[PDB]
Amino acid sequence: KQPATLRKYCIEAKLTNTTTDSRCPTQGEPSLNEEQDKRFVCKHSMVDR
Amino acid sequence: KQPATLRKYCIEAKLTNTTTDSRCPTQGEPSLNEEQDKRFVCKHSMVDRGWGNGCGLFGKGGIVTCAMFTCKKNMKGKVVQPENLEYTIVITPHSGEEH
Amino acid sequence: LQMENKAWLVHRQWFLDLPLPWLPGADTQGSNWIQKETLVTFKNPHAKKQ
Amino acid sequence: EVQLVESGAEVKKPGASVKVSCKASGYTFTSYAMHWVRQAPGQRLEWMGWINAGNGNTKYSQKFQDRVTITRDTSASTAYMELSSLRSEDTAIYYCARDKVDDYGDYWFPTLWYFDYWGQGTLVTVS
Amino acid sequence: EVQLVESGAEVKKPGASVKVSCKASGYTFTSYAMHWVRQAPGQRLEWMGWINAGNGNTKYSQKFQDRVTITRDTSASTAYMELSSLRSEDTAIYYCARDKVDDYGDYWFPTLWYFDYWGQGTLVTVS
Amino acid sequence: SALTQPASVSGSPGQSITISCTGTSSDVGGFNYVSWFQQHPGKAPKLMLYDVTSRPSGVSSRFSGSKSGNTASLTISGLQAEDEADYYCSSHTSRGTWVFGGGTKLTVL
Amino acid sequence: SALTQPASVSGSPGQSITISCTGTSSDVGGFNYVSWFQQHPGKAPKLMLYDVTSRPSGVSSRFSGSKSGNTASLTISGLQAEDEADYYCSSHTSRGTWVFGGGTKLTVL
Amino acid sequence: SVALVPHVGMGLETRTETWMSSEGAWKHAQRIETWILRHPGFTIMAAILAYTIGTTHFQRALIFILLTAVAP
Ligand SMILES: *[C@@H]1O[C@H](CO)[C@@H](O[C@@H]2O[C@H](CO)[C@@H](O)[C@H](O)[C@H]2NC(C)=O)[C@H](O)[C@H]1NC(C)=O
Ligand SMILES: *[C@@H]1O[C@H](CO)[C@@H](O)[C@H](O)[C@H]1NC(C)=O
Ligand SMILES: *[C@@H]1O[C@H](CO)[C@@H](O)[C@H](O)[C@H]1NC(C)=O
Repeated sequence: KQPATLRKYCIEAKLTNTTTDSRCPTQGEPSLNEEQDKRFVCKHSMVDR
Repeated sequence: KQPATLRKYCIEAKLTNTTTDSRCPTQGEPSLNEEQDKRFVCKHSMVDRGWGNGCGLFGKGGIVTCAMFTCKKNMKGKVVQPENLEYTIVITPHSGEEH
Repeated sequence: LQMENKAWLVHRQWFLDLPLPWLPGADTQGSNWIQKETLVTFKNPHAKKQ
Repeated sequence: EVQLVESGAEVKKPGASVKVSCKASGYTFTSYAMHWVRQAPGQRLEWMGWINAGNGNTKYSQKFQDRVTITRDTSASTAYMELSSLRSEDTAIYYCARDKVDDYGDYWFPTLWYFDYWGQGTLVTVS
Repeated sequence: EVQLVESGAEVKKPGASVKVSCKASGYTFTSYAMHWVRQAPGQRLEWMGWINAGNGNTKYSQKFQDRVTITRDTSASTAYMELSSLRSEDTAIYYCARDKVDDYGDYWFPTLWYFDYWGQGTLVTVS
Repeated sequence: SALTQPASVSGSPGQSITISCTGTSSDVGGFNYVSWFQQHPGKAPKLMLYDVTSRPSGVSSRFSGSKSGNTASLTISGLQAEDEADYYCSSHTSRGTWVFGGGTKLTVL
Repeated sequence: SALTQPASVSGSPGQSITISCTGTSSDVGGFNYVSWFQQHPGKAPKLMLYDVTSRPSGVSSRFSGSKSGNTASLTISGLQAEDEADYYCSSHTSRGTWVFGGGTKLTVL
Repeated sequence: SVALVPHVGMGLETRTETWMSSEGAWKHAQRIETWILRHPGFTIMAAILAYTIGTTHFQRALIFILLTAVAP
């Protein structure tokens, strides 16, 4: 009779507002303002410079 | 001469805007509005809930707690590359004059 | 390394393995502290309000 | 047997600091909770006041978060409620509340029969 | 032998959309980006531009990302600005600006030289 | 952060009137903290219902409440001439705040 | 978030004066991207220096510059009469954007 | 916490003295021996357990020192 939701999943998504940030070798890690928000997805990786 | 800091740790902090949110047994985790900021430090755990708490089913619920993490004292880890730094060295000859 | 009014000369790998909530050196508007769980604690003594 | 009288306000200015008290008697004040709520005439009961206790804790109501400051006292067995930076919609009627606190001192879990007794209404104006 | 000519708009009242054009001549238009800077008379240079290619990507300024949009056509070898919602303080000279995209088509890192070859400068006013 | 009861209800003395309130999955439909307050035009309001259905002392055992999912019903049997009050609703939410109803007006003719 | 080169600067002909500009660790402090633009008033701006100290073909070797962390400089050795135009700095952030300085108009008398 | 891993076995040392040497050079022996004189029963327990296992006569002393040194 009366249901109640447990966990909503996500079948299909879209990505907008891509901003990247890359910094110099042997100087820390990059840091971006939208990494504070948790809607945005992030990944640290290694480019060569 | 010219260092560039790479990582800033912090020493003493404080927690404001502290709030918590709980939810009935077996129907999922709680959802707090300011869990979305990475300022607020979060922790899920299980409280005991029942009719006295006003839910039903007499089981272990879920709870979340968030408080905004500001800062008061930092440290800076500055680093240099082995160029752009000098050594000052003094070369005093003998045959000493007065004092 | 540079604390409040003193300074030292520490090993790099020692400095990176150091548990406190950190922040990158280029991170202006320093709000996003990363491992904040090494400077907070969560008191759940009984199975009640934490 | 339980009556909550208040303190009245004559006339205020938008931007000034209105203030309203509550003389609570007939029961134990040192271990109960005291709320404050605003009623615009014929409108929604806007829950102003927060979760006072024996030490006077807070719970930040979102619409009135950075514009109200509340205090309390135990030696007079009263509760305090003052709202600074008024405007031309804060003029309404006020009320009080009553709720018991858990025996460990902390009050976040409310009890089942909350809002037992109420105030009487002190009307505020603007000019 | 590299020439980048423009076209001038006369007078745009606040509210109307305005667009300027640059005719990039003397090089392969599909393998060079196209930036846009502005200069009010007696003030700084702030950066309006985006990052064209043969792809046609964009990177707008943080100040007015929700204000400008693009179009381009390599068959005409011209890149088009589109500044809608013109305002009162927006009287400025709009310069054209080029730099070279990567050999992989994309524009990830700029060249060390930015703007070796330039445009004319397009004046708009208000009334 | 609000409640959606209808603004005006009516009913002759003898029949039944019900007032529903649609809440979200955190304040009404999940928890058993649902209260009901009437208010005389010259008097401060007063407690009338406990957690879902139960009553304090005072009022004469007529008013029954129920929760049918996300709706909270206030059943009134045997209307009178002194019951023309403003039956507000109430709910303790999940985060820790209290939400309230907009207002009902009740007449008999 | 613009660079911080001063209002103006003066120099007698034959002198060797400097023009400075500061910034942050994303503008100037890590990257070797800093350029300078001479702009005569009835003229499009023409670039004077590449990445930190390099120089375009046609630009005389009078112009030079360096970087000292967050601060970049421009030294004009042997001021002539044709250096009467403001010099706008430039940079490229880690974020991906472009900034320019305030502008230092240089008089020659 | 950070009072552990105290930046000791790094190399990096020169003839000028460190931050706190001549204090933090005899803290661990003083700490474990005030621990021994305020918790002796674990040292008796490590004496029986160390004497039981470890056949040869040096293994008793090595296992006894290590068992009374791990427990702070
Ligand atoms: C180290 O050298 C300084 C520099 O000469 C000495 O300072 C001088 O002391 C004499 C004492 O009669 C003064 O007359 C001078 O004016 C001082 N010169 C200065 C201060 O520049 C100092 O005495 C020397 N130290 C020792 C221990 O011999
Ligand atoms: C996301 O993109 C849209 C359109 O590009 C923009 O209007 C919006 O501000 C962006 N969101 C953020 C958080 O910047
Ligand atoms: C924390 O509470 C204060 C109380 O006035 C409020 O001003 C502030 O906005 C709150 N912070 C957040 C992130 O909600």
